[PDB]
Amino acid sequence: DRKLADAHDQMLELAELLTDVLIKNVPGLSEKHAEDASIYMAKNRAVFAAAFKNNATALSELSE
Amino acid sequence: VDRKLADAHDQMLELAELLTDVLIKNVPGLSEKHAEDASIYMAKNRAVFAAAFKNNATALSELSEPA
Repeated sequence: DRKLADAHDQMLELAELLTDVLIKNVPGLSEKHAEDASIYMAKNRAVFAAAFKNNATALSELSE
Repeated sequence: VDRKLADAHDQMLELAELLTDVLIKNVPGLSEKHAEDASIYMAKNRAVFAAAFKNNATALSELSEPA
């Protein structure tokens, strides 16, 4: 419920900071694409966290 | 000492490469060049991104302004 709504708040907040750093640092990248990419990663944060921390092959766990 | 900096830079690349691949497969309309660029950037700041994703989004504040 409310407990689940703040789940998303977390995810959304990260996505938003992310969209910024990317806009700032990838020349030519549109805002929309930056948003889409950030939401995708933020939505998948624990897998990315594990990838960034120790090893890339934790990206395996991404489902598609 | 420097072999470790060699191993780390390699791991940077291997990460940037897998990131590029997951991004072009998952963000429709994202170009290869842009996925590449953003992947290298994150990979070069992997410790700040790991902290961002692990808990506080706010650690991305520690990324300096673009050169």
